[PDB]
Amino acid sequence: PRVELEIPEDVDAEQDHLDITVEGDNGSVTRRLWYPDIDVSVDGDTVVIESDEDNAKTMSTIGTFQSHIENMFHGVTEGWEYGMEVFYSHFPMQVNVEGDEVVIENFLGEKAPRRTTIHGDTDVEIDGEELTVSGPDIEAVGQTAADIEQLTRINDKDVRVFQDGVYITRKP
Amino acid sequence: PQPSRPRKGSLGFGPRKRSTSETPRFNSWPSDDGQPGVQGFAGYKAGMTHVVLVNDEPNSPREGMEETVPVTVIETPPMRAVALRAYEDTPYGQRPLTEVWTDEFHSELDRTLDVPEDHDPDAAEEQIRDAHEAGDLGDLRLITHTVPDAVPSVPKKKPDVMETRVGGGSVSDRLDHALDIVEDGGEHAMNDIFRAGEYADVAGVTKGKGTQGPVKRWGVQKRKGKHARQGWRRRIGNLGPWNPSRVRSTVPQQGQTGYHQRTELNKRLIDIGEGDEPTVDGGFVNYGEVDGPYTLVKGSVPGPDKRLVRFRPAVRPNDQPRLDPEVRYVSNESNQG
Amino acid sequence: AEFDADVIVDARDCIMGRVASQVAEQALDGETVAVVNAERAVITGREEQIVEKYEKRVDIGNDNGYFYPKRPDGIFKRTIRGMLPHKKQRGREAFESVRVYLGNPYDEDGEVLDGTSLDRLSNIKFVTLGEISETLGANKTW
Amino acid sequence: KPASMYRDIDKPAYTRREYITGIPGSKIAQHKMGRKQKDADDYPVQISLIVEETVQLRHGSLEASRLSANRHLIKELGEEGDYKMTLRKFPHQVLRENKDGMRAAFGKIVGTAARVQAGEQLFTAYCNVEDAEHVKEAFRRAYNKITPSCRIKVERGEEL
RNA sequence: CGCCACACGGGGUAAGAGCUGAACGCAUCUAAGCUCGAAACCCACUUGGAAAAGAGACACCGCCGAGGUCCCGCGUACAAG
RNA sequence: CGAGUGGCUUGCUACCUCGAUGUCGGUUCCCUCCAUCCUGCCCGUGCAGAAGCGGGCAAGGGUGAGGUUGUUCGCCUAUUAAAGGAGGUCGUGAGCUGGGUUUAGACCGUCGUGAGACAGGUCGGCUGCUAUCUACUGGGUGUGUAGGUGUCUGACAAGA
RNA sequence: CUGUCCCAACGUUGGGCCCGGUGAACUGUACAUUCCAGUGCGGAGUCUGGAGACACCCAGGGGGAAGCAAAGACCCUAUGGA
RNA sequence: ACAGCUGGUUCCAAUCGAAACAUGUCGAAGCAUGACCUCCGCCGAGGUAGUCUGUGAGGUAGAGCGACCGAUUGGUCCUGUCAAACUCCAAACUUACAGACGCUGUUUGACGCGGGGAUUCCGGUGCGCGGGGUAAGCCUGUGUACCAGGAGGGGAACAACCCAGAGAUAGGUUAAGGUCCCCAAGUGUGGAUUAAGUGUAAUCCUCUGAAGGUGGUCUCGAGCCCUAGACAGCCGGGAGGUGAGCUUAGAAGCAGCUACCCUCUAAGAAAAGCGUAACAGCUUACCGGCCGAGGUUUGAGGCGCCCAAAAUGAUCGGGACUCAAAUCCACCACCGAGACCUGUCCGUACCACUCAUACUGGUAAUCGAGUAGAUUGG
Ligand SMILES: CO[C@H]1C[C@H](O[C@H]2[C@H](C)[C@@H](O[C@@H]3O[C@H](C)C[C@H](N(C)C)[C@H]3OC(C)=O)[C@@H](C)C[C@@]3(CO3)C(=O)[C@H](C)[C@@H](OC(C)=O)[C@@H](C)[C@@H](C)OC(=O)[C@@H]2C)O[C@@H](C)[C@@H]1OC(C)=O
Ligand SMILES: [Cl-]
Ligand SMILES: [Cl-]
Ligand SMILES: [Cl-]
Ligand SMILES: [Cl-]
Ligand SMILES: [Cl-]
Ligand SMILES: [Cl-]
Ligand SMILES: [Cl-]
Ligand SMILES: [K+]
Ligand SMILES: [Mg+2]
Ligand SMILES: [Mg+2]
Ligand SMILES: [Mg+2]
Ligand SMILES: [Mg+2]
Ligand SMILES: [Mg+2]
Ligand SMILES: [Mg+2]
Ligand SMILES: [Mg+2]
Ligand SMILES: [Mg+2]
Ligand SMILES: [Mg+2]
Ligand SMILES: [Mg+2]
Ligand SMILES: [Mg+2]
Ligand SMILES: [Mg+2]
Ligand SMILES: [Mg+2]
Ligand SMILES: [Mg+2]
Ligand SMILES: [Mg+2]
Ligand SMILES: [Mg+2]
Ligand SMILES: [Mg+2]
Ligand SMILES: [Mg+2]
Ligand SMILES: [Mg+2]
Ligand SMILES: [Mg+2]
Ligand SMILES: [Mg+2]
Ligand SMILES: [Mg+2]
Ligand code: NA
Ligand code: NA
Ligand code: NA
Ligand code: NA
Ligand code: NA
Ligand code: NA
Ligand code: NA
Ligand code: NA
Ligand code: NA
Ligand code: NA
Ligand code: NA
Ligand code: NA
Ligand code: NA
Ligand code: NA
Ligand code: NA
Ligand code: NA
Ligand code: NA
Ligand code: NA
Ligand code: NA
Ligand code: NA
Ligand code: NA
Ligand code: NA
Ligand code: NA
Ligand code: NA
Ligand code: NA
Ligand code: NA
Ligand SMILES: [Sr+2]
Ligand SMILES: [Sr+2]
Ligand SMILES: [Sr+2]
Ligand SMILES: [Sr+2]
Ligand SMILES: [Sr+2]
Ligand SMILES: [Sr+2]
Ligand SMILES: [Sr+2]
Ligand SMILES: [Sr+2]
Ligand SMILES: [Sr+2]
Ligand SMILES: [Sr+2]
Ligand SMILES: [Sr+2]
Ligand SMILES: [Sr+2]
Ligand SMILES: [Sr+2]
Ligand SMILES: [Sr+2]
Ligand SMILES: [Sr+2]
Ligand SMILES: [Sr+2]
Ligand SMILES: [Sr+2]
Ligand SMILES: [Sr+2]
Ligand SMILES: [Sr+2]
Ligand SMILES: [Sr+2]
Ligand SMILES: [Sr+2]
Ligand SMILES: [Sr+2]
Ligand SMILES: [Sr+2]
Ligand SMILES: [Sr+2]
Ligand SMILES: [Sr+2]
Ligand SMILES: [Sr+2]
Ligand SMILES: [Sr+2]
Ligand SMILES: [Sr+2]
Ligand SMILES: [Sr+2]
Ligand SMILES: [Sr+2]
Repeated sequence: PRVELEIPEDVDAEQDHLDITVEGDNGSVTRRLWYPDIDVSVDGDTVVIESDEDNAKTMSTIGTFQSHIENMFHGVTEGWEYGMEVFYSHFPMQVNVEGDEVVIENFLGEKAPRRTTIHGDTDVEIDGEELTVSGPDIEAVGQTAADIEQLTRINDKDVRVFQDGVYITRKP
Repeated sequence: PQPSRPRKGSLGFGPRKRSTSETPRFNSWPSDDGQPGVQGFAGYKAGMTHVVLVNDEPNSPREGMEETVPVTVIETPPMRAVALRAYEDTPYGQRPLTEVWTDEFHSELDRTLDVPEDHDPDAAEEQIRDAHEAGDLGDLRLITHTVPDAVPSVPKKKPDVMETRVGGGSVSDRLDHALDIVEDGGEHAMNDIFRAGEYADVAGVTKGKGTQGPVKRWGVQKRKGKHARQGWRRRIGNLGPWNPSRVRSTVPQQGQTGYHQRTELNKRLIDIGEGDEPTVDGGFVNYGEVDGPYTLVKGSVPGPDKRLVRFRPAVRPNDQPRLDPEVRYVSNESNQG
Repeated sequence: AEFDADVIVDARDCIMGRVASQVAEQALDGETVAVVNAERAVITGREEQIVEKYEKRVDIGNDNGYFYPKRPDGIFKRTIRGMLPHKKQRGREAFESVRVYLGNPYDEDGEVLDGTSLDRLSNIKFVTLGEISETLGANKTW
Repeated sequence: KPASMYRDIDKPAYTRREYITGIPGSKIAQHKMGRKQKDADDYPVQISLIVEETVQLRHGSLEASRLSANRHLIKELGEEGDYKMTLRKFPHQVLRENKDGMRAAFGKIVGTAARVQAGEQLFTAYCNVEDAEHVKEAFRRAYNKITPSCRIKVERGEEL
């Protein structure tokens, strides 16, 4: 098979070996696209993902590579934005971005601050009880947004009663 | 159902054979943080006395109160760093490159070494700098000896030579620091490396106890009850099962005890000084009188009196340093009584 | 330090066993072989299992011993020993006339033998000997 | 006792009751189930449970598989639903057990089994088109309580 | 029976919690990829270890002399050695 | 009801040894297995919390002291994070112990005409050997590497 | 009442170790530096596969040689014995 | 002393070469008599290990039972199952005699008869068929080949699994098995599958892996829907009579009972699923739009995956192997025995010559392994 992807006017994409770099007005995203007998190349105006094999496993990755490149285009133009809301029931949770890491203080009454590191060129902006995770690489944004939701993970007690934590409001 | 029990003795300090060098050899060194410096010093064990202290620990309910602490006295006279050895990073680990020596030698260093008469300190230094340019230079260490002549109680005049590491800033700045100490006369004191209150690692070759049995060597039981009178008192039950048809090296057997290298971790330096303040009345039993550069190390230190012990800043400390502890009283009372 | 090699083989992106099988046959034919870039040598399959086979070989032993090397240096050397009758006079001479090296300490580039190369573009399920050694707990000196 | 002791057909045919005494009665209640008054030809769909290996099935297994099959048909189609199931195999082979060591080894009679050849119909249920997926499930529960692997073969089903 | 000392942290994982993601327009933690994650593993730390047959490295001293052994006085050592 | 895994129990068989492979129990000392009792990280809950209940990964470490009994097993007590189970010739008598089974003495009950018997009970009733080889623990002497002194490196090895 | 035990320590005497002198025995098909597995009459230093292994010597406690020692004292068999 | 019991019994070679079974036995660790091995003398022309045909014998397999017999279902003829000690049927096959061909015997005398000497009567394994037993490296039959008493080649090692039955020596070609290395010969060819290191394990105490499960992946068939736009997703619509009636304080798609009708319209239930005290609220059916190419249902096969826990150190013999060094389908070339072919010699047997068993010449495709044991030369 062969799937040709037309690159938008805002974007320019270079490629060497197995690594694809996609540059645009919102930033730069570099990913490695490696799979048996699948060739990803730049035709100046289009990105070609082709293979000689048409089996289910190869076909699965041709489709995954497409949605990865398509996502890199939308990332370098409009960008990726995840929205979050901080909720608490008794203890006022102090969420703050300190350095290259988003730190949550006084969660569920804890003296010790819970902290996770931000992945790459992802920007986390706080405006009270609302958080907006944004950036060009979906891999980075998606995970940083997830890391925050996972930072308030509670296993010891009932989730239905102890509902405190930052949660994903808007998925792009 | 036969109760469980941990094995007799540790398998980590094996094999329990005699030490190759009576002078201890460190296998680990501290990390490169602050200002460049020699990562260790050495002295000669003198004996034990107690010291009264003021509790430094902020988390102790006794903070500020009188407290008795057992202390071992070690005579630590200035050492001489006679050379700068350089190592290169090879595909087979670290290997020595060249050495930068000196002209000033201690009167009796020829009792151990074949003292250099003709050396090129410049071509040696050049090889090290051309290797640093190449990005092949590993670490920087100094060849160092002791002046046992400065210690009257120790019979030997033959210096104990040992290598020590210099860590600190950049590899370029510590090369300079290293060469700078050597080019003079290589003289340095414990004040140059340590400060009272810091945690140090003391290495030593233990008190030699010759050949001893399992009860002393591995701490196995003695034969109990009726078994004790049968002809077997201090011998273990068996040397292993039927199968495997061999004796494992893990079964407690007789042999050499003592005269083993031990690196005792996290030893507090209570005080570093000079003179006769820690000496005991009538002299230290089986040693002598202390009058000169010393160090008071908290608790026990491996080895007997007169033996050479080595120092190093703790590679893994548990507590944060509480510098220069207040000494209210050092006992001088005779160790005979 | 200096080895008068007749043949210098490049193990980079080459299937270890296939190279070793040829390096054995040549060693018994009187050639003085030298295997180069063994850190970058390849072994195909699922990494997880390959590591388990080698990790077990490290943990296996007793008082008599079973010395299994952790570095990619010795791992390749042992593989070659496995294809040679090393207890016999003719086999020990052959084995000792074969030496494995990390990187390329020579001036010449090594030759890649026929049918030994792995096409990276066609394969994703393999490991580098350096990857195996890093997992075994060896010191990365390459 | 496990079926491993009696599943194979390696022993001779031992059925002659005129020479065998003390044979325990069959644990099987009935072979004719459902609406036993209606005919087998009155149904558009005929599904049989076919045994794939040549085995000996005990009366207890025959009952345990029949029970958990018909109980599902009673649950889904009611106690008087429009179906009829038949267990066509009967436990004729008499089983022994040596329960003294190997001396006078010929055992005492402990039970009965049914010699079913491969490809043979053990069960056969006749139903209407709508109730077809219920009977295919009655057999899925029934094949789980016998010894061989089985086939659920539809003999009169062009309705799919 | 007394007294001193005996971490933390990294790296990769299991169960598991997730991210991006296709086969299968959707959905999906997995198929390619990725973020985490056990007293367990690897490193760290302690001990041994030139007989590692690829049998090692450096510095200096010496090849008519460097160094060593025996000898003598003794032990920080020791059943002989 | 059906399918299996293990090889701790018991049973079967009678392949191995009757010119002898020392018993049960215990003890001592070593290694191991996981089907995990505790400890770490998890999932579910009839998960508010606290205390549990069930399940997953997991064998690093731990799993102890006692009263009756020769007991293994088991019963019982107080502690405990928990006081898991199993293999190593039912690990271990050229290591120990010798309380039980199972010699010769004797009693009781039952059986027998009787000698005497008992898969009944009971009291008493022995523990050999100077290590040739191998194995391991520690200690030396030589040879190889091919003059010496001093300092190191680190393939691998051990640790809870 | 107490080292029987918790839980072991130190000491005394004779040995043990080194030296002079004296000077046996047990045991021996052969070969023999082993180890992990496997196989085999089903319980192998010797077979098969791998692993390890430079030689010689001193001391030790006894894991293995189904260690040494006694033509099993149990059990069965003999047209045995008392 | 006696013993049916253990041990031992001393030189070379050549020919043939067993029995571990039957009857009797105070017999079962022993004997005798037969089977069977060997040796001698006799007889004198046939013999029968194979096959075909002819003339006979037979009730095991299978099958079947309103064909006997006896088990063994249900219904208001029909309908459901069985047999070592059942048979209306019925093989393969074994077996008597005869003929034919083959092979064999008439100087190597067969078939047979008579006599001397035994050994032997603990057997074992594979395959086929068995009977017993949960099973067994179990016990006990039977036919057969093998080990025992059988080398050599292969199988990692290994009495009986494969090749192969073997005088000496020598050249050659093969057999089983093998050709990536160890290790002789292919990193051979055409094509496909597997990603688990599955596997690289004929047979097996020995090499496990089951019921059950699998949108892991490959291949093949059937049905249905689809550019008049399918499958999915996303958008919009999902409406009026009326909140159907009855039930009930209330019930209005949705507690329950019965019905389940007709308008508008391109659709839209007297409502399939949650939800409310009852409403409301959320999608389902159903229609339209965007979109644009195959989609959906079911059947069958291939390889793999889950199921899958054990004790000193993991394993296909080891290394190690992934478009293979695995698996399946074809194919090409080779390696590889003491087999087969071939030169010489030896022994033995027989023939010619001979007094000779002395020489000489000849024949052996149809001679050459062997424990106990019989016979013979040294
Ligand atoms: C089991 O109890 C032993 C106790 C003792 O054992 C023997 C002595 C050990 C015995 O050895 C053991 O005998 C058992 C019957 C069988 C056992 N085997 C199964 C192993 C055998 O070996 C053992 C038990 O280890 C003894 C027979 C040895 C030997 C050579 O035969 C013998 O007779 C010598 C002259 C011995 O004298 C006697 C009277 O035995 C001496 C060497 C002495 C000094 O040594 C002994 O006495 C030791 C105490 O005496 C035996 C007769 C007993 O046997 C039985 C069944 O009870
Ligand atoms: Cl004891
Ligand atoms: Cl080891
Ligand atoms: Cl070899
Ligand atoms: Cl791949
Ligand atoms: Cl033959
Ligand atoms: Cl593998
Ligand atoms: Cl002769
Ligand atoms: K015995
Ligand atoms: Mg709780
Ligand atoms: Mg004192
Ligand atoms: Mg005092
Ligand atoms: Mg488990
Ligand atoms: Mg453990
Ligand atoms: Mg007690
Ligand atoms: Mg035992
Ligand atoms: Mg023993
Ligand atoms: Mg003894
Ligand atoms: Mg008693
Ligand atoms: Mg008694
Ligand atoms: Mg004894
Ligand atoms: Mg023994
Ligand atoms: Mg006897
Ligand atoms: Mg007796
Ligand atoms: Mg008598
Ligand atoms: Mg003869
Ligand atoms: Mg002859
Ligand atoms: Mg039949
Ligand atoms: Mg025989
Ligand atoms: Mg070859
Ligand atoms: Mg396998
Ligand atoms: Na004694
Ligand atoms: Na023993
Ligand atoms: Na591989
Ligand atoms: Na190893
Ligand atoms: Na009986
Ligand atoms: Na970690
Ligand atoms: Na089993
Ligand atoms: Na058993
Ligand atoms: Na015991
Ligand atoms: Na554990
Ligand atoms: Na008890
Ligand atoms: Na035993
Ligand atoms: Na004893
Ligand atoms: Na015992
Ligand atoms: Na005492
Ligand atoms: Na021993
Ligand atoms: Na007699
Ligand atoms: Na008989
Ligand atoms: Na007899
Ligand atoms: Na048949
Ligand atoms: Na004829
Ligand atoms: Na017989
Ligand atoms: Na034969
Ligand atoms: Na063989
Ligand atoms: Na494998
Ligand atoms: Na013979
Ligand atoms: Sr035990
Ligand atoms: Sr050092
Ligand atoms: Sr070290
Ligand atoms: Sr005793
Ligand atoms: Sr053994
Ligand atoms: Sr080759
Ligand atoms: Sr059978
Ligand atoms: Sr019996
Ligand atoms: Sr089944
Ligand atoms: Sr996971
Ligand atoms: Sr050396
Ligand atoms: Sr737990
Ligand atoms: Sr007591
Ligand atoms: Sr028991
Ligand atoms: Sr009891
Ligand atoms: Sr006793
Ligand atoms: Sr009794
Ligand atoms: Sr009793
Ligand atoms: Sr040599
Ligand atoms: Sr001894
Ligand atoms: Sr006797
Ligand atoms: Sr017959
Ligand atoms: Sr090929
Ligand atoms: Sr192919
Ligand atoms: Sr076996
Ligand atoms: Sr099999
Ligand atoms: Sr299956
Ligand atoms: Sr497990
Ligand atoms: Sr012959
Ligand atoms: Sr012959």
